[PDB]
Amino acid sequence: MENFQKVEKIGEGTYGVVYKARNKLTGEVVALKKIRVPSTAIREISLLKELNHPNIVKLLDVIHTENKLYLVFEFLHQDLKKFMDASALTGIPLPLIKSYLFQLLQGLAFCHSHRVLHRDLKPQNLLINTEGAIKLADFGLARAFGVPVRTYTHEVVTLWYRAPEILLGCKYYSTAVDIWSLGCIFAEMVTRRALFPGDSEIDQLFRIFRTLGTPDEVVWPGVTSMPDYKPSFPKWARQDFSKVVPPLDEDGRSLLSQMLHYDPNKRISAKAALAHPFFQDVTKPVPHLRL
Ligand SMILES: CC(C)c1nc2c(OCC3CCCCC3)nc(N)nc2[nH]1
Repeated sequence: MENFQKVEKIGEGTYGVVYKARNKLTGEVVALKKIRVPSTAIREISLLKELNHPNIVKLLDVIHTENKLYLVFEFLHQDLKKFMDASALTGIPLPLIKSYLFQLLQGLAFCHSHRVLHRDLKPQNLLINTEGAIKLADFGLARAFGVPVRTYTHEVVTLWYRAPEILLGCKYYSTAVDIWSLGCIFAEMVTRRALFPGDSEIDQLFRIFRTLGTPDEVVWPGVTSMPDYKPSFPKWARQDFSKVVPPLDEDGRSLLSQMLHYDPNKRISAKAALAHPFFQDVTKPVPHLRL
């Protein structure tokens, strides 16, 4: 760690503090993360250093010293959460939403092809630069250190982007969980409001049900035998997407519906999503960032 000079506290992640830092040797400006000895974690994280892609925040270095783990990441200057908050008055223009979605799906398709999932996508871990790129941060960290209810600061970990199979207690969930989360973020970029802002697991589930309909054996074979499924769940009818994400056009609503399929086996893959007609006219606009 002596090789790094902390510039500033960026914030507090799930596992530890995140610092903006300078490498005293390379001159590099970086995101330095403190993770709150386990050899299985070392080995997992070392596999991540290999998983390199332009829409994945690069893991530069893993440093295990004194019973302590530090991850050194590529640094980006702004996150999607703050960008959305700053664009709240007129919205992010559709061509930019589409470009970001497209790039994030390329990110997922890559990781998923290597059997690596994120599990905790959220606006705060999607990072953007001045050139119009967006990148997924902290990929793979969840299978290394788990997802707690509270962070080390007791901050509440958000449920808003959590897939229904996780909430229903599936232990062996798939890459489809990341597609669900990205669908939720897509809807939020469009409407400028979170799609399912649950404040407990049941509230999260019940918000999902109220918009997409309570799932049953017709739309999701196997659903009623999931660990946390209860026959006593209220039965809500599904809303039309035209009501859920106006003014998203038919191509967008079509794609979003496939990202939000209940059955993870029906839910569109990242690769198939990249071929959806929504992306026919996709471009790469540059955002206006005040840094
Ligand atoms: C200057 C701000 C926008 C910033 N944050 C970064 C970051 O992660 C910090 C967050 C990760 C997700 C959870 C909250 C902290 N990770 C990386 N690599 N760069 C960042 N740049």
